[PDB]
Amino acid sequence: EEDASQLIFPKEFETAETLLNSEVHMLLEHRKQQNESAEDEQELSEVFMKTLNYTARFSRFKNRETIASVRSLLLQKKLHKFELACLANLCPETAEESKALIPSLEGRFEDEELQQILDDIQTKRS
Amino acid sequence: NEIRATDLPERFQLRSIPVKGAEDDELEEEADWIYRNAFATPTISLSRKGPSTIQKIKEALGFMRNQHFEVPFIAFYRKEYVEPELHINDLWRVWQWDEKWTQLRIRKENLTRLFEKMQAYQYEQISAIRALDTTDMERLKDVQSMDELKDVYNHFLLYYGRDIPKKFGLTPEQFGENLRDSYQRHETEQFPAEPLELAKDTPEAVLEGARYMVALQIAREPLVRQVLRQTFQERAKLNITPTKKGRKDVDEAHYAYSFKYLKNKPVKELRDDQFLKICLAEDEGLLTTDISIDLKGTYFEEIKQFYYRDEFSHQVQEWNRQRTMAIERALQQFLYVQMAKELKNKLLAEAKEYVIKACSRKLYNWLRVAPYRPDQQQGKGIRVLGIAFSSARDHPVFCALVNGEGEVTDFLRLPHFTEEREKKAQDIETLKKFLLNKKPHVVTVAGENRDAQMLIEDVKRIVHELDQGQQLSSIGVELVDNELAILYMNSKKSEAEFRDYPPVLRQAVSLARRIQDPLIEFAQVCSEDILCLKFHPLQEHVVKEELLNALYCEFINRVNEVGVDVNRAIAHPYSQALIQYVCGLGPRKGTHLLKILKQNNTRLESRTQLVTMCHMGPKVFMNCAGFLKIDTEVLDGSRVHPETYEWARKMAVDALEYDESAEDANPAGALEEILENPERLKDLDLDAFAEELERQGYGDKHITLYDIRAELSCRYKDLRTAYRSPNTEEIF
Amino acid sequence: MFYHISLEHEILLHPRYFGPNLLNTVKQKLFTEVEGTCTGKYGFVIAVTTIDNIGAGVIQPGRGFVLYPVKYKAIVFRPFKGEVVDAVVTQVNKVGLFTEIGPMSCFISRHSIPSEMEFDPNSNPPCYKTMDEDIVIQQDDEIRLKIVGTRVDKNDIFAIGSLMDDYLGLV
RNA sequence: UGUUUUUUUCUGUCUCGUGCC
Repeated sequence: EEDASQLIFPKEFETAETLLNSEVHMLLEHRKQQNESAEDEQELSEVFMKTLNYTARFSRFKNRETIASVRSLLLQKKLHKFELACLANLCPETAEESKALIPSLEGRFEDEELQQILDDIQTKRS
Repeated sequence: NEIRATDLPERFQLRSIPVKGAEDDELEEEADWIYRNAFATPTISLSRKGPSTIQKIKEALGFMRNQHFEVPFIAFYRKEYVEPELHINDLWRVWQWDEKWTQLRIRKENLTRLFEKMQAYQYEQISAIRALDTTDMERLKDVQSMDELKDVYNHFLLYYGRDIPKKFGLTPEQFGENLRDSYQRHETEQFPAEPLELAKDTPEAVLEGARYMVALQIAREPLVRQVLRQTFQERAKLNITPTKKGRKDVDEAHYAYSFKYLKNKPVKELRDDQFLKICLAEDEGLLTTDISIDLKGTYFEEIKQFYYRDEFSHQVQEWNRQRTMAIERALQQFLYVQMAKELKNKLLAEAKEYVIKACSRKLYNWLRVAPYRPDQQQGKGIRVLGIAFSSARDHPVFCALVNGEGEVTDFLRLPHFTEEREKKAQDIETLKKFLLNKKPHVVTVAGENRDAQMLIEDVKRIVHELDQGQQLSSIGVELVDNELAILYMNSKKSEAEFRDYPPVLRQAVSLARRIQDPLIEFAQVCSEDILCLKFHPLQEHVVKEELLNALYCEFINRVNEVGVDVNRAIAHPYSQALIQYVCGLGPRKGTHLLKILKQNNTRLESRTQLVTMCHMGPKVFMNCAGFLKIDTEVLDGSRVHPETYEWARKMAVDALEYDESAEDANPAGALEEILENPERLKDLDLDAFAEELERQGYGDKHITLYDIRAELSCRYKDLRTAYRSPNTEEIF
Repeated sequence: MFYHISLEHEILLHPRYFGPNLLNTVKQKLFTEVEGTCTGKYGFVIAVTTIDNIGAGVIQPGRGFVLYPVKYKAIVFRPFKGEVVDAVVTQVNKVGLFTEIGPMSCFISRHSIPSEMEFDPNSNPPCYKTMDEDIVIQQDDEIRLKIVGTRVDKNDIFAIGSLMDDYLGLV
């Protein structure tokens, strides 16, 4: 029954806080910077390294202010939290591609209304 | 059915997998590809010269495509068309070169088709920085440039777009030409405009908009790849230097840890020296590796002047700055990284080649069949007394007395040993009783440490002093290293021959077999079995597929040179399953022939048994004519095939000066007299034989004349080495 | 998908750890206990960002061990069905494709892949192309996919991908 | 130029009577 396409999740996960690829990337980078210092400490595990090299290959923007602006210009809408991560991470070109990938956008908003948002997201990319 | 009842042999089909045969026009292309890709970095096949080597490779490829020839079948049967004994890796190298040429041709054809389709799509779209379909022809023509061709194709796809519905600085071609020639023939955009004006005509308000496009164009340009290719791969003084943690973790075990400050290792040390490449790969795996040419700091400076404007007064200065920025962006995108990746790939290839060469050398050294038969040739062979003891410390040591016909006659144990702290007679008495129990022909003792060597020496001394070798003579117990017999004792053959026997008996049997017929043991093993023996530590770093292929080729060549006994693999299990590494007779074909022989009960009547009994096809018989041998026609158990049977008979008659009347069996003076010993060699002239072959036969017999004479004079010639007695260092 | 939620956990601290570094020791124990693990309720956990508070240690009767019900603010990665992400191809095989969704590895079969993407076993690098050879997909490429299934192999998530929806490849 | 050993908590039934603080 758990299918994110139809906007359904358990009760505990419904009250979660979404994270973007750049956000998690900078969080892990800062954690690494803090951990590497303060000698006599247990070093990072393979999980941290794989997650780092996995999120580093999808960092659409390095500036934190870019993350702040792209979340601010998005939260003003009426979309759910789930629509804040996938759409901000994939960065599709045209509204048709976004509507095809995410079935929730089908009929939820107009075409130009989503195309303008996608163009803004593309421009915000570094 | 297709492997055993196929028109072409199994080896020929397996060799030309990517290229199903060679056409008349494609033979020249394959030969050119093989010659070009025969020895680029190291010197290989420079023997055969350049043009002569290319011609020989082309002839071998043509023979393989037409007559379904194979590696040994073309190296021996086509000694004239290919290098006449230029090197051992003649047929295999030719097959690899032909396969590479065919693959390159197929890739070039696919690239040309893709380029034509893209050009047609572009013409249809824009015909109703442009997009022209002119590079498709270049990509299709670039058959030799595989990596460069792929890079150019990828760059073209990323530049034109790759979409399939159903003025910023210098041009890319001019920049590439100026970089390749070393002189900047074309400068940047010599216009009054600067990045301020160019960053407003996209919607970014940043001066780095055109830099990204310039970098993408430079990186995705085949000319750039060609110019950078070979510049650092040809020479790269890789400085090996351990890091902070690698110095202690390596402990001077790898290439990047043996020399604390031993840097400046050129490509010769990594390519030619496979050990260095293996060490660098191992060190670069976990801890770290020191692989840096350190030669760019000066190779990247010369490119900086090229593609940039010379004047500086706003327009000229702005153009020069923009060109410098674009060059830097392109270099950072695919300039240093591409060169480093190419150098790493070249180093890995060199390490793999070195590992494969070491494995092939080890296989050639250890595969030569050099048994120790009676008199170093009563009864056929000698009775090898395989003595494979466990400890020699009051424990039962296996001691089997196998016969010389690929079978074990008997065995026994010797629990008494010098067990007892002070007992110098029990071991001697046990050895005397064991020697008197049977009548072996030779002693094959093993060794593990000083105690084992002392026990072997004591046993040999007791046998020689009391004449325990045959009961009526002293027999020298030949030392045998416990290397092949230990592995063969616990193999499938050892288990099948004896199931309810201790491991000592199996080890003794394996040791006895290894010192009687190494070829039989090598052919009767899985090749798994060959992979058990390590050829060198550097082979592990390189791909094991190349080593396995080299070992298989060496085994096939050895089998073809020594031949196969048809009757030996009919009833004797020890000398069975030896039709897997024959020239043109593959494993499936050999298994089918063995099954047919076991069912129908057909014996090795002559060379045409598989052509007359309907067991093997004409191509199979022709390709495997020089490898199948029988016990008894006269020229069946030799390299003389049916085609050269008449020529061999005529040559033997002329040398023996006997009558000529349809000599196949009936005249024996020319056949039996010449087989017994050399009757007359001056009677048979090389020029006369060659002229006869050319006029009637459709082939020159200048190179095959010697082989035919040897086959007529000596049948079933063995290509294995002689018996190698253990030495001091070798014994240890 | 990565998320930031508030979790709770308790750890017994042996009395030998009492002293001026009690809180530091509790934090150190927390770090090396709930990092990298996985559970079927909240999913795979990456690491811990910060800790909310340290509860009151209730010393157990007759045992020196004391438990601290700490509530930490850590991140978690619990992919669901239907989500679309961007991963990287790790290996190409005739049996199927292998990718790496961060701490999880999915797998797509040839059946999911359209018939246009054929095999290239002749070429040294295993790759899939079309008849015209325009589009090329190989390893180390940011290729998208769809999570059509989930699985947890005893705290080891292993989902399954798919390649039927359009616009799934090179961006 | 040598020196012989390694296996271990078992476990018993339901009933009646007598004596003691």
